[PDB]
Amino acid sequence: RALWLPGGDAPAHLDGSLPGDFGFDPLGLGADPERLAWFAESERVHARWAMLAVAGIAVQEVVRPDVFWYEAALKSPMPFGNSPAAILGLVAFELFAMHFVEVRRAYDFKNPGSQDQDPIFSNNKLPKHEVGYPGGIFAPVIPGDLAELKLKEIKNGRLAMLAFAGFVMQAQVTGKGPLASLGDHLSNPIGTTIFSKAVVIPGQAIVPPCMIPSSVEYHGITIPTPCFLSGLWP
Amino acid sequence: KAGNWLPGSKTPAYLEDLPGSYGFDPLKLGEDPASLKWYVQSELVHSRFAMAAVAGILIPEVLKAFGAVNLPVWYEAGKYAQESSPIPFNTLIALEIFAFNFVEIKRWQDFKKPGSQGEEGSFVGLEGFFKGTGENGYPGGVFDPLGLSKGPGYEAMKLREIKNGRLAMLAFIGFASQYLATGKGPIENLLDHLSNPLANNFTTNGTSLPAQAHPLLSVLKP
Amino acid sequence: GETLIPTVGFLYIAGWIGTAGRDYLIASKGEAKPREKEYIIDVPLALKISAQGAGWPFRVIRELQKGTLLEKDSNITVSPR
Amino acid sequence: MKNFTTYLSTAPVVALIWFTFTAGLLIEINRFFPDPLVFSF
Amino acid sequence: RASWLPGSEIPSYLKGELPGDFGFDPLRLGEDPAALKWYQQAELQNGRWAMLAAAGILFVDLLGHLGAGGPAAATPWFKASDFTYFAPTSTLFIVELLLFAWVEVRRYQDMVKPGSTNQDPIFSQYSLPSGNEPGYPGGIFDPLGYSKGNMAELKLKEIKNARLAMLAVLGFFVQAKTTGKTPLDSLSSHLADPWSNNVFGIEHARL
Amino acid sequence: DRQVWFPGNAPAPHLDGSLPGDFGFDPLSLGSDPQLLKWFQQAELVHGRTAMTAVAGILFPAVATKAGVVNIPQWYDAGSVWVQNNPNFPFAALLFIQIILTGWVETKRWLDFKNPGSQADGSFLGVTDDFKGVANGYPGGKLFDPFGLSRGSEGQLQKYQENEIKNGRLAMVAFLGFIAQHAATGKGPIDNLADHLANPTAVTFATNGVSLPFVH
Ligand code: CHL
Ligand SMILES: CC1=C[C@H](O)CC(C)(C)[C@H]1/C=C/C(C)=C/C=C/C(C)=C/C=C\C=C(C)\C=C/C=C(C)\C=C\C1=C(C)C[C@H](O)CC1(C)C
Repeated sequence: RALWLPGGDAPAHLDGSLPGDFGFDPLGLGADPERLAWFAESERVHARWAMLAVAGIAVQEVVRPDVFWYEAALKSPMPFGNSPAAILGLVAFELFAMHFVEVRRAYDFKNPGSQDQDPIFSNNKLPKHEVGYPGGIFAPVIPGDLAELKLKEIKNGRLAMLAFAGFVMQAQVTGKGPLASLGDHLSNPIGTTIFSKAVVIPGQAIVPPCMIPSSVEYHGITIPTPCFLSGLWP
Repeated sequence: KAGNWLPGSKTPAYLEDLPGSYGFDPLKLGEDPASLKWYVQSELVHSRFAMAAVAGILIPEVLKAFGAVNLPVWYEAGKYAQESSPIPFNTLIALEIFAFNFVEIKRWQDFKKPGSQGEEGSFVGLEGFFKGTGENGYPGGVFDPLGLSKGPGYEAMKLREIKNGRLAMLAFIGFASQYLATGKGPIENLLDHLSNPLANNFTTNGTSLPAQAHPLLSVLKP
Repeated sequence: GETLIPTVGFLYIAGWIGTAGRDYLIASKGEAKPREKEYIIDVPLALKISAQGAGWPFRVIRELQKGTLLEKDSNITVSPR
Repeated sequence: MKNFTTYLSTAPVVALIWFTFTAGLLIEINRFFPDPLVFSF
Repeated sequence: RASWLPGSEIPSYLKGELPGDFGFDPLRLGEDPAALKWYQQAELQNGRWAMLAAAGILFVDLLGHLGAGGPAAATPWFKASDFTYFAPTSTLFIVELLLFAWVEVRRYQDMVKPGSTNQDPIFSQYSLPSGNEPGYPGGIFDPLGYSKGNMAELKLKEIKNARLAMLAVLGFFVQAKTTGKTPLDSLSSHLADPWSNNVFGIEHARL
Repeated sequence: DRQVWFPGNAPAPHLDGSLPGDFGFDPLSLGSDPQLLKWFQQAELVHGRTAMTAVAGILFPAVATKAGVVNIPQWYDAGSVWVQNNPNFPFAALLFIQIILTGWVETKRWLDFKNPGSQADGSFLGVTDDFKGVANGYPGGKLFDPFGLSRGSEGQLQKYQENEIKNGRLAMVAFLGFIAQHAATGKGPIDNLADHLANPTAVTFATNGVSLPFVH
């Protein structure tokens, strides 16, 4: 099968049944089978959340170039309530909704087929499916076969996870959005890479400062905004 | 057995069927069966005395904290009661000595011979009050007027009495030591701990950790 | 605090030491080589018995009431009178 | 190691360890609490 | 089988025998059958008194708001003890304690021995119907023919409304302690701006 | 046989190579008793894991301090700095909290050593399988090994055991070096490394001042 390192050997606990199985497990994290199933569900949900986040960051940077996505919570709209404390109501609503939907997903994982019935309307029922791939009303149209689409989903999700890590780290080291950093790299390719402004030799070390402030004052809360392991930066 | 006080330890075999037993006897005080019976009775008597005492301290203190009543605090309640007492101090002591001599001799005689205080001629006609339940430390009769020892939950109430008793004993010793170390009431100590639990505890009362025994207290300070 | 409380403290510690020694001797009496434990100390057993000497007055008073604290006069050697 | 610990369990070695502990405890008590004559605090 | 958490394990002692059995016992509080029977009786008693309390608190609250009541309904439910009546506070507690002593001793005598207290003590011809549950009496307590027509369904409605009323009365008690407001004032403040006037924000402003 | 600490010398006869990191090193024969050997194996594992955590928590803050990003105090001064910067948290209260928490976890570990699998009875909040213990000094389970790196394969477990014991011994030697370098230079370990990297021919133990007390 396609291996992350061609010519190498896949570990024995990765047979190739899972979508996107390229034999990449050098640490042996998935050698326990129930841990492998749990980590497959975790990879799927991480991939989908990172896909949505990367698409949202790109769109809301294209739509609003004057708003930093790192600082987008400070300038977020407030369509509900006339008070600055209306964020706690939105937090409560989000916590209730995500608790419901994630408990539904988790109990589908532990008990397969248990959460297939609509709790309100007993006629509505999801058809029988696999764990982590609900289908039914969640997938009204499937443009193609399931296995190739699953491979496409996991590949795009891994790319989006790497892209979100890049978005975060570039926001810390540049203080600016993704496509602006891409334009700065396109303007000066030789002098904008991480290898350009960061050099560590045994003599001395040059570490770029992070432009994000260490804290912000959000209605008298003083939210800490630490640069992610900035002392270990090159 | 209700459980194990030290999970993984080998609990003594003579504490297997006792109510409120967690196998806790590292000093082997109850290894002798007669000692075990005597200490079961002693733990029950201590438990019930501490139970009533902690009630009579805490419930007036909680009602005072809520503002319902204004009663003197427990460490000074002897002073204000004796000034308004029609019976002075010495005769109160003598009456308590007489009454407790009588009732504790009756309890002791029942411990030595179970059911003996309920036989004919044990009292002057009123021995039916104290027929006994045939159990060490559980008298019954007048002492169980509602008759809930005959109910199904008798064994659960025995476990509830013993555990609340141990909690009450620790609570009264806590009240005494907290007064002797801080000089204030128990609810005052609780509110001081709730206001600043890092700085208001036994490590800062100046008594529980003596300065001579702990020289690092005065050194490792701001 | 000059004599009476020191008297109580000393009597408690002395009864502790005596009861620990008695318990160690009685435990070593039941072994196959009782004299061996008297000069090669069973240190874990001695530490366990030594910690159990805190509750000496209860066990000692019970043994006094039970009659097991004292050996009978018929079992103790005496010289001809 | 068993034979060495058996030698440490002999009566003079146990006596040395125990009396070192007791003498040290008395010395450090009299150092931390100098001149104790009465049970008064 | 209906349950509080679908797809989760149900305790073995809850098999739908009890009315309103949704398998909800995470603490395993009722394990012995006698304790479970006592807790069933306690749930029924607390729920019925909570239904009465919820009705009595909601009726005064709209009467005071709309003015349809008198000056008595104008006072809050937690300040209703400061109102002056024909009798002082000491005597009313005593007479209600005596009447409750009689009623609840009759009920407890039924609980210990079913069918023991089923006859009128002064009228030998007036007796409750046989086969009476400890928590479900008959006769004069059901003057209308309501125990035909799915007795099982009506027990479920009773226990559902009882649980809702218990939660509502606890909400009354807690909202009076924190906000210091009548229940309708709290409902109007939540309906004023719900995203800032709820348990969050208010308790963060309290601090 | 296997590789030994002194090539040409036979390994200690009570060390048969079953334990991780067995190089036959016991010149004082302290591990002759198998029960005492299990006790000393738990001692070495606890010491090594504590040393590994401590050396990481000394080195990474000191590396970050050397780069100028933060001003975390050196390891020999952090208790003083914390006490001076936390007047509302007394030293005795912090020590009491540490002592009761460590006493709880270490008494559980001790009682598992005395009787293996005895903490698996569900007495602590219903925890049954996670407190059973895989081997002596290797608890495992879903709590202590949540990624399941010990439940996958046997050879992977032995490789990770060798990694753990060798890094633990290295960290213990490193902490000894931390103590000796602070006592000789009065500076942090990353400060010592930076001074050595700046000019290694003159920044040596022979030039600190206390390793060679003479003038020279
Ligand atoms: C549980 C018993 C008990 C305890 C702990 C206290 C404790 C206290 N009383 Mg109090 N009292 C007690 C019982 C009684 N007192 C009083 C009458 C007073 C007065 C009038 C005053 C106090 C005050 C005080 C406080 C002053 C300190 C003190 O006097 O130490 C006493 C400590 C003791 C331990 C007392 C001894 C109690 C004893 C052990 C009870 C049992 C003895 C039996 C003979 C049992 C013997 C063994 C049996 C098996 C044969 C202190 C909080 C006063 C204070 O606030 O002013 C500074 C105050 O003015 N008490 C009476 C009335 C007879 C009691 C009845 O038992
Ligand atoms: C050996 C051992 C064994 C095991 O082990 C256990 C043990 C415990 C340890 C031990 C045992 C023992 C024996 C039994 C003892 C007993 C005895 C005798 C008979 C007594 C008498 C007889 C006794 C009597 C006469 C006595 C005494 C009396 C007198 C007056 C006193 C006085 C006083 C006191 C109070 C104290 C103070 O301070 C002072 C004075 C003033 C001085």
